Amino acid sequence: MSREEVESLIQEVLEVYPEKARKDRNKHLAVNDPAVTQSKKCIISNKKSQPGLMTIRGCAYAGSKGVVWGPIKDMIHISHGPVGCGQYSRAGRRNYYIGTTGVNAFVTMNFTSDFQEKDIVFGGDKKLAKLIDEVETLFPLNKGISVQSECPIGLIGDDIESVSKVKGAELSKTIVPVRCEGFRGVSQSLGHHIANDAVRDWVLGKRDEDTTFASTPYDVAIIGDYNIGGDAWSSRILLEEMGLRCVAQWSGDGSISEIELTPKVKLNLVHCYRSMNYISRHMEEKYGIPWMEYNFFGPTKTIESLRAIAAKFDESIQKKCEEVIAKYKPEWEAVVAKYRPRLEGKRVMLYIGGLRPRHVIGAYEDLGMEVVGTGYEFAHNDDYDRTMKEMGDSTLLYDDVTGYEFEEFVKRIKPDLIGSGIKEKFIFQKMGIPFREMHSWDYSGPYHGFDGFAIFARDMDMTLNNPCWKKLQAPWE
Amino acid sequence: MSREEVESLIQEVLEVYPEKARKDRNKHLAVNDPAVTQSKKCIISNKKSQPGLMTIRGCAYAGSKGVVWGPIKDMIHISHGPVGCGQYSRAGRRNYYIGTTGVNAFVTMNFTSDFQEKDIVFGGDKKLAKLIDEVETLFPLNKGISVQSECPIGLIGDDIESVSKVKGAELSKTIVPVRCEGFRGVSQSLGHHIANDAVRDWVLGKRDEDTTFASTPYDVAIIGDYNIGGDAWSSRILLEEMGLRCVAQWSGDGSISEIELTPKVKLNLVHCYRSMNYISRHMEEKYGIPWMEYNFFGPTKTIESLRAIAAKFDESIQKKCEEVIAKYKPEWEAVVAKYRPRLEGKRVMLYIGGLRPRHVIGAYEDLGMEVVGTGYEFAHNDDYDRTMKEMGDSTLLYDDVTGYEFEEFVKRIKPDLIGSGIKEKFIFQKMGIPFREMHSWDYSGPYHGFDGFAIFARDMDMTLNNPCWKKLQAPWE
Amino acid sequence: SQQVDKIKASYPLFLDQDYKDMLAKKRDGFEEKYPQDKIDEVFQWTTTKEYQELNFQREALTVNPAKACQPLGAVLCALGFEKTMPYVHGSQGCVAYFRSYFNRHFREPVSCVSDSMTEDAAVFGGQQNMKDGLQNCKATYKPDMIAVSTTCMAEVIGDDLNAFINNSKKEGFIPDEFPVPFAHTPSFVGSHVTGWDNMFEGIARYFTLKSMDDKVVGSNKKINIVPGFETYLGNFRVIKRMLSEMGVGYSLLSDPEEVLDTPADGQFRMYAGGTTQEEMKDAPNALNTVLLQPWHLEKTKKFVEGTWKHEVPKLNIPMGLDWTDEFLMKVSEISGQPIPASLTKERGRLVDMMTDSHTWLHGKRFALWGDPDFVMGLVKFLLELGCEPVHILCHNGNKRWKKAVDAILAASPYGKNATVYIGKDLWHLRSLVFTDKPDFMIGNSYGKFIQRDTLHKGKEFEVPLIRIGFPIFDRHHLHRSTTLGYEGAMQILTTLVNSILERLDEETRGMQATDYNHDLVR
Amino acid sequence: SQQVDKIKASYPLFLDQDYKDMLAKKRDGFEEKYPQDKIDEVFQWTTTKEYQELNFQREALTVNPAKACQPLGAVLCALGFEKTMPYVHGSQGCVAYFRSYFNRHFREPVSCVSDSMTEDAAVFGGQQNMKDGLQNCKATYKPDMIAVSTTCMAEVIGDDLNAFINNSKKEGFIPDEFPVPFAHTPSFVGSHVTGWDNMFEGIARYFTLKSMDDKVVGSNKKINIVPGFETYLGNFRVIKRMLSEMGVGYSLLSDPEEVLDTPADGQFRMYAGGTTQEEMKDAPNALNTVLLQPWHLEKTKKFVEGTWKHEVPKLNIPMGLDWTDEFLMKVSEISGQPIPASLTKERGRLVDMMTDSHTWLHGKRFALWGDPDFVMGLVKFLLELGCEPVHILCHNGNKRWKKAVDAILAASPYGKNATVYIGKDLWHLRSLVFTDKPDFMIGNSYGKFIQRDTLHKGKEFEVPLIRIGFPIFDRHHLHRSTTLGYEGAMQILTTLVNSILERLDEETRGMQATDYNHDLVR
Ligand code: ICS
Ligand code: CLF
Ligand code: CLF
Ligand SMILES: [Fe+3]
Ligand SMILES: [Fe+3]
Repeated sequence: MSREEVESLIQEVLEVYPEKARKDRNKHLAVNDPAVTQSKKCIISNKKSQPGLMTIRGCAYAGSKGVVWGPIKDMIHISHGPVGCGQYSRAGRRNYYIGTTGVNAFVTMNFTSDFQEKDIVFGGDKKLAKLIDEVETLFPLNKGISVQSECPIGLIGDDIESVSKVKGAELSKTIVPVRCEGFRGVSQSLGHHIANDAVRDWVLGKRDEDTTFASTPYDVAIIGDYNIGGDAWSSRILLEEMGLRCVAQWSGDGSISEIELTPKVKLNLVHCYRSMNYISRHMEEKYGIPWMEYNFFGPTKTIESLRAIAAKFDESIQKKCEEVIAKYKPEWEAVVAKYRPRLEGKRVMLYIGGLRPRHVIGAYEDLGMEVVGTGYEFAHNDDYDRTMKEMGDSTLLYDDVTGYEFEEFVKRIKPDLIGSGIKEKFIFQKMGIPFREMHSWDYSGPYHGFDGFAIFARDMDMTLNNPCWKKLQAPWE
Repeated sequence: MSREEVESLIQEVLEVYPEKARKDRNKHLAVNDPAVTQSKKCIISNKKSQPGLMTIRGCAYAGSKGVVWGPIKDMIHISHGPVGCGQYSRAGRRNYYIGTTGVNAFVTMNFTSDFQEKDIVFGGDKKLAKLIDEVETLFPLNKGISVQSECPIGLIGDDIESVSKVKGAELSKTIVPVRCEGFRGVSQSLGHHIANDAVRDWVLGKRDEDTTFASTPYDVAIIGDYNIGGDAWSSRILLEEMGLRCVAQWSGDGSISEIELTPKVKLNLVHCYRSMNYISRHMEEKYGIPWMEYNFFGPTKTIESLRAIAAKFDESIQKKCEEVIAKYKPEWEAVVAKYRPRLEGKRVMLYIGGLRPRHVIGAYEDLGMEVVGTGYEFAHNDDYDRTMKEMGDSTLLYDDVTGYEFEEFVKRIKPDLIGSGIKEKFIFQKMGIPFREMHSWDYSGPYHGFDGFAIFARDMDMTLNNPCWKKLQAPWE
Repeated sequence: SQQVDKIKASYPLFLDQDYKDMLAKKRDGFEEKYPQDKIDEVFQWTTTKEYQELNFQREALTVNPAKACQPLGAVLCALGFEKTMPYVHGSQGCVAYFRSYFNRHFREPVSCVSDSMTEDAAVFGGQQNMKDGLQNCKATYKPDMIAVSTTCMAEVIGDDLNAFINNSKKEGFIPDEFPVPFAHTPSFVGSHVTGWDNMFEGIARYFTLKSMDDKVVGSNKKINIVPGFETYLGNFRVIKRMLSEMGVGYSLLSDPEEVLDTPADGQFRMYAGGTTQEEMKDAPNALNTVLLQPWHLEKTKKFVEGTWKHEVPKLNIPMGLDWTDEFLMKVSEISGQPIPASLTKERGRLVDMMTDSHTWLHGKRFALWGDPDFVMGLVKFLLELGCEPVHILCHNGNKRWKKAVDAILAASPYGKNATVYIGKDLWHLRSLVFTDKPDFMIGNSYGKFIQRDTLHKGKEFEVPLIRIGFPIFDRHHLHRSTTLGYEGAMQILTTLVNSILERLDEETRGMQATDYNHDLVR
Repeated sequence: SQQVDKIKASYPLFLDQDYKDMLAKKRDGFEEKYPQDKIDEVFQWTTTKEYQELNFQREALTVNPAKACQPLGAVLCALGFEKTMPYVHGSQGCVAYFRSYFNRHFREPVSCVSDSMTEDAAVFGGQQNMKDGLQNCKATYKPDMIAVSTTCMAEVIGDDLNAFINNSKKEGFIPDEFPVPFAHTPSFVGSHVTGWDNMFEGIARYFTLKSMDDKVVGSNKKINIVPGFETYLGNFRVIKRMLSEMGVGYSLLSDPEEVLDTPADGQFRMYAGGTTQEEMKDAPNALNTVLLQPWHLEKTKKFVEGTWKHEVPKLNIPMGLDWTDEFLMKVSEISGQPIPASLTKERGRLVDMMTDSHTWLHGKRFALWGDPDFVMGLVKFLLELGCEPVHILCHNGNKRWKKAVDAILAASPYGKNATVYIGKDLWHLRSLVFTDKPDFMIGNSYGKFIQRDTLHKGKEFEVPLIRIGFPIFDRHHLHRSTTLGYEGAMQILTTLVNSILERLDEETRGMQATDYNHDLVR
């Protein structure tokens, strides 16, 4: 398809809308041009959703509890409000961890204040205070409590900050208030922000006066890898084989102690810029700790990123970097030799949240596949900036894509593979298009590092070339 | 019903037969009398089955392979002939054992010469001989081999005896030929006899000239407990707490060595007269070893048999007998206190093989129940002798009962419970009559000794009083 | 490391020596973890009678709920009408979760829209969201009807749905006669089954309240069937099948079976099947209305009795043997059609199965949970089988329901060891299966984590999960099953006996130790 | 000892310390058992490649067969006809075993008689038994037809079935007109499936050979369906249901589904349902005859083509997707009825489940066995699912069959690690699952012993059994399942994917070891 056919497709799709939504949606749909290297010049992002168009977006609570806070394994997180939010988000996200659940770790459990009508009327602050005490009795090895606000908390005028301060002092315990009510902002994105501000104000400082931690020149932190299917452990093994010491890793398989030790490190390695740039900037200004983005998705990006990381230290680390590279070279070369022939020339459309739509492009390229359309749920313009340069000319870009748009684009572009979320999966499968989940990894993974690339290639292959796709037409039709 | 009502029942049932089958079956059905004992005063047995009437009876291979030889655990038993016999009898009978199956024990395996048409034409002897070498190679820890003849072996003139001697000497191994072809005799019974003679002729005498076995005044053998559901182990424990040493126990959980040590004991305790009396009389004749029958079915019988066994020895065994009786007293009285109220008054009809139809009466009586009919597949007149004094006046007796007869008797007598075999079970369940399998114990047991009585009672209760029985009639009928 | 020819996913990959050592250093260096001895000691304590007492003293904290919120059920109710778009007035985050909660249970697309209320609507109300939302929805996905429910944001701010929808029509955003039934569905009242009831009652009102004058009870010669919140496709099917076998004219009100089970044949179908608007308008002309799950269909019953004048019969959910009998006999009496030979035979086939499996079922002890109607049906069937339901937990149950279950229990000797718990959660149930250990759990996927904890204490303490309920996320296609009727009873019996036999096989598989009882025939 | 309130059966009773010690003393005292070190060492050896070579060298010894003998199949075939008593001329022992074997699988009565031939008849022939037997059977159990097969004794001595039956009629033991079809069913040729074939052909010949002159192909507008040896009730039901949905007239020749699934309603029915004699007489008037399991219906085929002149079409067993499609398409061509909307949809539902479950099914390795038509259909479906059938075993299969299966394997990349074995037994299969380990076995209850052996080597070596086939004795009511058609493919898929996920659950249940991958959602 040519530029003119895409642009034509865009206006064709907008026809169905009433004028108000039409005009807004036009601004969120663009064709990429390598001639303009500046996000705004092409597309608009991080605006309100148009009502009733079937956006794929979640809320600020999903961004704060589901994404940033929930993975922290040795704290108890309370879904404070009515029963729904905590239930639907119980163990739906694969932020993997090591611990003894119900005893020292609490990730896949659902703790809630389960609001009734009386708590709407009189407020829930007295119930929150009692809940905190019941939690200390029943879960004595918890090392901290967060309070994740659902929609009604802010709307009835509760003061969870006051309950948290008074109860924190009484019990000599960290209780973190989080105002991540789902009506706040436009998407999961503001939830990230509020949750980073909460880490900052209530946890990250706890050890500013302590000098006992013995440091080394090679201390780093892995910030914003949520360890989907083990993703962070496959990234971590490579940093440790390269001679760095990973003092902290959060929030996937993250402990509160390692959040509190993060200000001790020499470099913050940031996997997800969108969710964690707020805290990373705060740490540079307050502690003089630099940060850098990196990508361990596919061998090309992994290799480039190891080199860039190594480059921030001395010769000895750069040496180990080249040894790690030589070690895994045969393994990834074999994955390529086996799977690239089976995937070469096939065309992929992506739709994910705030990072993966650009971050996974390199891995597809290492298998000789072409990303012909990508898009984000809740990215900002600095994200679209990095995207336009990683995507080919005349590719489609879509922001806060509606159900209708995504289905009509696909019908016309006819990609060979789609990578999106659970809400999209069963749609395109029915239309005969191979589909892979690019949040949950379809219950597979890891996809990070050299070990994850293997898994990643097997998965794309098993699905794209599955014999089920030849069977959708009954032979008598 | 009075005697007369049963008498006329037998006549009504017989009217359907043609004359020849009518006259025969009259002789196999009778009513029990208050004075007249000696069987041949009132019923005939151990005759041919009338063709086409659906006898429940099996064959001489069943009696020999499935019953006597099959349970012997450290030997390999060959179903010699075509494929069916060994397949249908593979692990149908729960003769429990301790061992490592396929390595040093082989009970639930099916070894066969799987006759093809070439073996009918040329005979099976060369195949048999090759088959034995293959067994020695593949199962080197077998301690002997038996050859269980199926129907065609005798009919085509094979000489298994000669193969067995020649290969026996060539390989220094015990190889037992058994002529238990299914066309011999009229039932499982002849299979018992043939199997006992083969034991006599080929195994029992192996240690006649050996004197190394260190004997005691208290050595016994348990003969003809096949350990169904562990029956034999529940009897054994009682004999040993009484201070006896059970040197041999066969066939259930029986090893070939224990068979060979049986001539060294002081007393043969025979569970099943019908199947093992032949070898029992031969051992008294040849070695001077006495035998007695015993019954550990229900507390009444168990107590009386423990006393009778103890009486054959000195005062120290008699004292231990009383300690065993006193120890188990509270246990079995608690089974009675609990289940007798739930079973008191209920009426039972039985049909089984050669022993249990009379042997289980006492246990039912211990639970307040009444046996209003019993009969045997393949009993002899001495079995019926012992049976008439155990059954009430005016009860029904049936030998080689036909499918028609059993159904019709039951319709008219309306017992509360039937205890029979798998071929009978689902017929009576459909007629809304609670049914317990009294060969297999319905996958339960043991039913022997005091521990067995607990299970037997639970089992009659769970089935007799089950809520399902009230539900057969749809409420709109 | 990977061997390219035998690639390892997370399991068993992180069991490789190099990962295990790396994981150990993470923990020892920087996680400041409680010692293993203390972890073990606290675990043991959480299994005790002492801890169960503290646990059942909770008033403020809920741990691991066995319920969801109203609007989830409203959506599922709305999914059951012809070409209908469920539409939740409020915040969009709720909608993403509703859809993905159902996607994972049915392995199917789920269509639902929000009108994306934000902080601005928090101040000024959601009026504009409704107007633009309805117009955008109608034009974009071309539904024949939009069924409006609410999230808790919109309940708290007090948005007037009726006015908001009327204004939307008055100002020309959707056509005047375009159907927009609505219901208030507050997440802080009752539960998801309550949302199902509120939505249904709002839809029945929309199509019938103002056209009542020409209606005559019985003039269409049909019986209305309201299924309630239902996530087994077989339960819809079996009810239709049985009524078709009796030759009973009927009308299933809210029927999502088609839209939740479309073919993968090359096209995506947003809408399929479902109760037509004509069937909802004509529903008052039926002989009567039968509620399949009455303990969550109370508001619907008040409406049907008060406005339609149907004498809704006192029938329990048709689960197990006696209550499928009663259901068929009531339908026979209402319709004047006899129960036919086919269903009499199907019944006796169920009883045959009960006769064949009663020895293994007898005295087997169960903990179980779910919605009120489903739980009482399961309890009832367990008693009919000779099983003992020892822990019966219904988080969204009420005191009147519990009294009805206690009466059911008292009428059978098999109920003597049973206790009913309402308002309790799966952390309460965890204690129960440690201190008064049953043989199995019957429940949804959340129970796999209770089975894990039991096994951590030791193999002898493990209580296996049998998956019956909603949601089931960790097996595939069980949502096709049936729990109602004779068919459903047959499927449950089979599943229960084979779970017991499977477990006995596991316990008897040790060679020369336990395999004396490893029987070929059971 | 027993505690009266908590009674123990054999498991776990004999684990009590006093029983253990007793068992120890028995062993050490008098069993003269090989030491435990030697047992371990021989076990290890039986799992090796060395032992496997020896095992596959056997010529004379068969161990743990996966087949039975002809007359078993003759009996099942006969039970499929209206008020028909099966009758096996020869020894009664055979008959006690046929009935038990089937009782235990179907958990139902199974009616069959012998004429009880003994040593007398070995020498003078069974003529007298046959005369008395036919007269006694007719009078006592009042069948409308008696169908005669033979045990190996009657074959070896050359009893003339034909003459014996004629004389019984001549000499007035049963009426001339009374139906008594017969077949020679020697146990020393083929297997149970061969007996089904022989018996069916004998029944078809009886009713049609002498009356061909008034017959016109097509005149009755039906298709004959011959199921072959079939022990899932769901497979008779699905075939009927699909043809009824198509509006195709058909005649199921041998239909035992009613007599093997009677109601438990207070009476025993010896006979129920079954193909009528009028249907067998009229069968030559059909358009054609379809054989559902052609690889054991060769003799039946030749009769049908040679005498009835139907052009029996070349169709595989309708299992899995392509072959169910091909079956339906062929039936449409012959009948002139279009494939209807309902079945098109059902197909697409199957395809949807395939798309939903492909990720867990992909690459999974299976050892399997059974009868030849069932085995090849399971093989086909497995390839369609993206599974790898590595050990394919058919003890009663032949060279020609093997070649066709090899060709099915070569048409798919998923076939490349597959080997087909014929004439081999479950002891051969045991070696295979040690030396080239699959993930699962698909087979009958005899496989449980192979699973046991594998676990004994170690947990990592265990190969779990998935029970599909015959006989199944150690689970309840699985005989009601379906394996043909789309319905059957739906059941097999669900079972296969859930067995995979259940195993993954078991491997990931260890807390703080493997539970990182114990996902709620799969
Ligand atoms: S051996 Fe006999 S038929 Fe005495 S052939 Fe039979 S395990 Fe029966 S009544 Mo099955 S003479 Fe044993 C018997 Fe009794 S197989 Fe068992 S139950 S006590
Ligand atoms: S945007 Fe708000 S914080 Fe986000 S997910 Fe929605 S409530 Fe929660 Fe919860 S209980 Fe249910 S799902 Fe809601 S309607 Fe109230
Ligand atoms: S009385 Fe004879 S020894 Fe007894 S069980 Fe019958 S054959 Fe066997 Fe075997 S193979 Fe089959 S089952 Fe037979 S017809 Fe031949
Ligand atoms: Fe689906
Ligand atoms: Fe049955």
